[PDB]
Amino acid sequence: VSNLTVEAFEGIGSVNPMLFYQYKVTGKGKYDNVYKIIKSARYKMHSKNRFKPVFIKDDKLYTLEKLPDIEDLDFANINFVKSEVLSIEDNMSIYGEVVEYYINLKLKKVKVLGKYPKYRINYSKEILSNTLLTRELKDEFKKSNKGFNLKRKFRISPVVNKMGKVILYLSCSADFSTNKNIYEMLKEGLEVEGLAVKSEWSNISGNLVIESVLETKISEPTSLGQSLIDYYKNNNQGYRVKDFTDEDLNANIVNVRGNKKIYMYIPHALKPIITREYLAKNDPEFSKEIEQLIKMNMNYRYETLKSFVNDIGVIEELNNLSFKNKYYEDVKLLGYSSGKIDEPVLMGAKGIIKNKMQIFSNGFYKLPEGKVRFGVLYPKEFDGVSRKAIRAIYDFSKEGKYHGESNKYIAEHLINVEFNPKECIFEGYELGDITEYKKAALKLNNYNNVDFVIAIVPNMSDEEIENSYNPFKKIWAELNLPSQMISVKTAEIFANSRDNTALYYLHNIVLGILGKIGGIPWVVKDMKGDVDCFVGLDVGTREKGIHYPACSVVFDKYGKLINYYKPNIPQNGEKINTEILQEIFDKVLISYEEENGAYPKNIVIHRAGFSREDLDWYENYFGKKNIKFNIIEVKKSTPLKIASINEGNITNPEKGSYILRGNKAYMVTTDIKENLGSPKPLKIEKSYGDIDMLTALSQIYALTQIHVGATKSLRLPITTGYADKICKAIEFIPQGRVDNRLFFL
Amino acid sequence: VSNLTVEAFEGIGSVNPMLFYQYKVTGKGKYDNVYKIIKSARYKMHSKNRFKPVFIKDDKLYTLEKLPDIEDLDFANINFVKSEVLSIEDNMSIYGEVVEYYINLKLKKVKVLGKYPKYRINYSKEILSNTLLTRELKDEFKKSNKGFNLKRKFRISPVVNKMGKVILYLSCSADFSTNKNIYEMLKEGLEVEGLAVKSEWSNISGNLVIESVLETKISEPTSLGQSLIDYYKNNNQGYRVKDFTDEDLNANIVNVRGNKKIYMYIPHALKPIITREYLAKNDPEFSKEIEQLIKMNMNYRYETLKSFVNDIGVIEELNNLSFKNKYYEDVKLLGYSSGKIDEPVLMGAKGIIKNKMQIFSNGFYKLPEGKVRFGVLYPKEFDGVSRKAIRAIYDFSKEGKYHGESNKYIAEHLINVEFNPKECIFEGYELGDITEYKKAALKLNNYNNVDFVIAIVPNMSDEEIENSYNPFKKIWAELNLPSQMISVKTAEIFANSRDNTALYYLHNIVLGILGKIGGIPWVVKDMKGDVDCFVGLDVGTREKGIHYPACSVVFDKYGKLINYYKPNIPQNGEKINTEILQEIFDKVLISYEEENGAYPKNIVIHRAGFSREDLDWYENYFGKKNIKFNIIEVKKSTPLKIASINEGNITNPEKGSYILRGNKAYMVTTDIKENLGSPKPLKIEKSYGDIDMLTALSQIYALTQIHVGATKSLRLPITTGYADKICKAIEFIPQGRVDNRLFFL
DNA sequence: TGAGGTAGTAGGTTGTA
DNA sequence: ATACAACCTACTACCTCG
DNA sequence: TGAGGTAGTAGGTTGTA
DNA sequence: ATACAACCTACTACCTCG
Ligand SMILES: [Mn+2]
Ligand SMILES: [Mn+2]
Ligand SMILES: [Mn+2]
Ligand SMILES: [Mn+2]
Repeated sequence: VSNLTVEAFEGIGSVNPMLFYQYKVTGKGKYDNVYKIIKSARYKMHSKNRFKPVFIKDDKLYTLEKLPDIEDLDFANINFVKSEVLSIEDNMSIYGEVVEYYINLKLKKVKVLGKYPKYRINYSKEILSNTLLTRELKDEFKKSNKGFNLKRKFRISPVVNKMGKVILYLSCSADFSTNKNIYEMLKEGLEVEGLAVKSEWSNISGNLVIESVLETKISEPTSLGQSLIDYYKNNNQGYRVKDFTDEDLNANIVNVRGNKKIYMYIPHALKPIITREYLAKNDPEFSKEIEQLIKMNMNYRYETLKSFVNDIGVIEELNNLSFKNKYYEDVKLLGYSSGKIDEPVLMGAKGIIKNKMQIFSNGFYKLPEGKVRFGVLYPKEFDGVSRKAIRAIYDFSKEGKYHGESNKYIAEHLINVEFNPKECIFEGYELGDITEYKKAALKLNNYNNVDFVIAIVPNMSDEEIENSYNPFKKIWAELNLPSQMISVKTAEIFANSRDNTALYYLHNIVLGILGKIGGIPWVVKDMKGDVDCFVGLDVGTREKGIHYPACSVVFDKYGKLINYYKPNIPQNGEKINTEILQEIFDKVLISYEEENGAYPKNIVIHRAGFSREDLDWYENYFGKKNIKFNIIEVKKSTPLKIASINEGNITNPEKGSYILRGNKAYMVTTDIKENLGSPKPLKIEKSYGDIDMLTALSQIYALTQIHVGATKSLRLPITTGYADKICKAIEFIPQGRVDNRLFFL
Repeated sequence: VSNLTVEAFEGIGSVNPMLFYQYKVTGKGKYDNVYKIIKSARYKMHSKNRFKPVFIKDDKLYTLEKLPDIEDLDFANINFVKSEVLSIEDNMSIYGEVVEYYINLKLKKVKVLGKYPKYRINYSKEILSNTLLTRELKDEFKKSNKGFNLKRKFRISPVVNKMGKVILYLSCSADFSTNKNIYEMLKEGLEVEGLAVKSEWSNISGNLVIESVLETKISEPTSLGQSLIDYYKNNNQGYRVKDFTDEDLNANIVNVRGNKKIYMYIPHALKPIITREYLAKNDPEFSKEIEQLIKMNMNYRYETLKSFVNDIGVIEELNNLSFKNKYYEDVKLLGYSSGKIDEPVLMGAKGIIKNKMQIFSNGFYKLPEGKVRFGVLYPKEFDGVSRKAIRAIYDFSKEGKYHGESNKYIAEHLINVEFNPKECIFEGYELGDITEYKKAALKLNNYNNVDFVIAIVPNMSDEEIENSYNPFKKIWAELNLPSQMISVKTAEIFANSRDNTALYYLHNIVLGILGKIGGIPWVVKDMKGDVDCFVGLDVGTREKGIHYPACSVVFDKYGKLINYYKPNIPQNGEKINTEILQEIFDKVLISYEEENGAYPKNIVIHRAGFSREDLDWYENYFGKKNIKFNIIEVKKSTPLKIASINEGNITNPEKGSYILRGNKAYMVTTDIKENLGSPKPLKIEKSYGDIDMLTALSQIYALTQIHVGATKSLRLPITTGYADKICKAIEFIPQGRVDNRLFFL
């Protein structure tokens, strides 16, 4: 079969134990906690010792050769203690830091083209490479002609076993930067009005946007009583303004909004942020050029990390440590266990389907009851476009028709739609002011001949005249009428296109219309393992000090939604309080009792991220009710990527392919072919449970393959995925009594 | 008439300009901002100069005699600059700080009983007095026999005019403290299990509760590797443990929960917090003894501040400055303007009412439509008590009956209640687990013969077997059935009492039942001034990092509710974002358009607290729609209190009595007689508007006198008051479509 | 949580820079 | 890191309401 | 916002103490 | 005051779907 591996390189040769020099930090300042200063003390005494290696075990610093203990620092009185030879088996992290330091020190000495420093080292886990390995396996710089710079960003994280052998886990990424700040942009005469900027001179994390470009020079005395050059010389920062020429002093003051007040910052400091939007807006030839370099399949990631490890070479400071240039043949040698999960078979109307595409030729599993009356808002410029769009939607849904042609892929009467254009309402709304949009939606609900809305909003792009999605969905949220919004572009593709691209869009629209009115298109034949209900959980942070309420979806064992609950109070942080947990799981058990007459004997809780809560509360609440339960953390953001092997040819893994060790497991949920990127697998780990992980992974991969919003599978299981979508549609909840209508989809 | 005054004393004699010594602070540390350190530098160099006066103008410190500039401080390099004589007219705040410093320095020198320091000075605006002036005008200490200490807390805030005369604004308050920490409590053998505590040795603001009392001595080496006495000697705090005897070292370690981890703190540090609960639980004779001393009418506040000013006496450091012992005869001499607002006449069913009590003999203004069917949950122990309670409620509401006796204060058919005990449901619920309460409420709504619930919850006091109010109101919130909850105590008073106290309780219950089903009991005849709709606004902070959503009520000009809106997203801080403002005022204008066919030509916005928002957004939004608007900040917490004068006899003012200067005005909204406390007036100020303040105060006092939840007036206007109650009932909003049913009441 | 007011305790948010 | 000033909030007593 | 995946950028929360 | 580590979120490109 196709064995699996991760982005890891076995180190030939082992790390011998080294002579360490142990240091001591005490809280000399007005504080006394060494733990609030210990990493900063490491950084300061590391940089002040010509970047010689400085380590951290819990309070004891370590160096590899002799450094004088420093009393010059105001906050930390670092002192020598002893010299010793620490064993590996108690100090895994320290020897890992040793290996990644010596990798950083070998990669500073590596030059490309004989002239240029290849890797930008800051002696950390991150190694920026100034040049990239291309698809054609040639080290070439990628700079735009507008100075935009692409850099291949590496994160090393080596692991040393108890014996001393080294396993180097790599992860490669891209980076956007530029060598041109606002000073060279105004020297080029470019307009920076309204750009977001990142001031390179301060570590202040925040989003700064330019207000204007003042006519005042940076050397002239400003509104603060002094010039900005004098302002930086007063702040012990005259070194930044020391090398300024007269032409540098002719610079225009660029005032910048800084989330509390208009700052006045000089343009030699402010590098413009390189968003993907910014690359697309300013150099779209370069921006579309690098989609083969940013999005990487497993073969090109293996080639990039192969070039990286060949750049490392032998490390003579660790007993001639040299890494292999190949991945592992199998992760059983790494301690993982691998496999492919069987595909979850689905049910439609008249039986099993061999993919998600056959269901419009088969019919949906659970119809809703009763007629649904379309009633559509449309912008007044886009009349015939909207009419042809709803014509295509009604042809697909009710009449089984496509372009006026009956089609063998589609059965008649998919949804019992009562839409007659002679009797329906096509309310037209002026694009413009927001209260006109809200009055337009209330004007559509001023009639009783509508049960569903297919309102045409303008595009979510095109920042001009105001979008209608948010006011429409807020009003239809208050009125409890479900609605499937369509952008103008999709309406124009329904009107104008003659290909099956409109068939794809119409598939996803009709699945949305079905899911919003309570229908269920397809269900699982048999879920694997002993389970009665799946419960999702997620708490998302929208902005600073914001937390989305702990939205929890509840599924049955066949995967259809039972109940979702949003607590009306916002909670403190992404740990859930026990009051909110009690309310959520009371809704869980009462909803499953309402649909099936008993408490569920087995719960699998998928928590999106960290299950930070009291496990004792869960033990209490499901021990007083005799419920076995499982908490399986589904985690999205993971730098680990999974590969495949067929006679050594590294390629992207199939959907449903996984790796497993103990109580954590990574699983590829989506089939992405080459020239589109790598599969970004989930991190799935069990914080508490008594089920084996093969069952929990089969359950999660089954809850990925039953996303009822699209003909293609969701990466997330729809437990955490639908919790995430309720967190996105957090202001769009239907006001009236909570149903199984998947409004958020 | 009865003139008005505030708690202010005119200073006989004026402050001459003084010779100031000006200092300079620079950011010597790793920061450079003087503004983040300037007050701490003032405090440090004030305490290090034997508490000689140290002032703050924006960055320039001032002293009154010569102090050597200090370089010993690590963070601030304070330096002498110059000696000068500053004028008062540019330095109001500095001479105010001078006057309050010399008041602190005179009051340190004042002894009571010839022996004891009367006032506990920390050289600030707060002056704790160790003794109290009693009701009988005798300076007597108030200590419990359990060591609980009552202290009369004074806040001085003198104001100097441009000429130099001093006006001393006083405010007196009470204080709870004790001289007995956990060490003397365990020496007395008292149980401290579960108490909240305030550790006196750290400035860390947080709520600490005791877990247990360990058998480990504080001198024995603890779980941290060292003893706690060694832990405090390592933290430069051996002075706190220096004077410990052997008996002090026999102390038991009292571990304490500290919101992240169990701290281990020694009992000589932890003073127990003196809540009013704690005084009531431990010394209820003392706790009920001091309700004449804490709650102060205006006469006793005038006597207490008279004793305070007589304790100040002459100040020879300010040209023999001496204060008067009397208030002002009128606040026109202070620059305010006073008066009493006319009482807003009300409408019932058959005409005007002369108070709120006549409406049950008159009938309500707006009935609801259709029968309301009571259906009641009751705890199973309290069957006949609940039956007699609902009997009294149904007798009052439908039959006009009281104790089986028709009464001239009550007209028949107050609410069209269809409650027949032979046909209704009395569902009984077991006191206990919370999901049983939720299943009990869903079991009551399993029938369709109920439109309103009068469920009997257990008491909100009595921490034992779990309360039912929160699960009941959450379930009836989801199901959109309004419900008037009644505690067991009020049910027992309905069952057992024969007096008119049950008539009072039944008044407020029937007003609640009317308000929850959409009825409006009484409305204003004519609101004063040009106004079409009142809009409330409030954003409350529940806990750390929590913000209640920006709940906004909308009233008409007659005061009945139109619409309330809760944005489903929680916002960042108690400033409202412009997105949320646009959504709120779109609901405002569309709701008033739905009820009256046009946009309102005049809006008076009552914002609870600070109108921190973009005034430019309001100018934009109501200039593009041709709406004059007013933002009148209604502010609750105010230390200022208002008095009255009748031949010098100071007494509490009537409700609707106000003082006014410019764009801020204080107004007494409630008539509180003597022996019950002082009226706590609103602070009402106009951040933007074009109405005179007499009109806005008449509007606010009219919106206090039409609270439809009680027979006695609300202190707040019900704009900010009902916004506050929706913030309290933030998880109790009815799920279904938002109506004018005042659910929160 | 009959309703509301006074009164404490604790704890935040925001401005003022 | 810091700190008062106005403002808030919650929780518990007490007290009263023809 | 047809739907979803990859990919960047920025920015938080929480633990680990 | 501090800082990385795993985790998140939002917003914009690109790309593809019988
Ligand atoms: Mn999330
Ligand atoms: Mn959708
Ligand atoms: Mn509030
Ligand atoms: Mn109530």
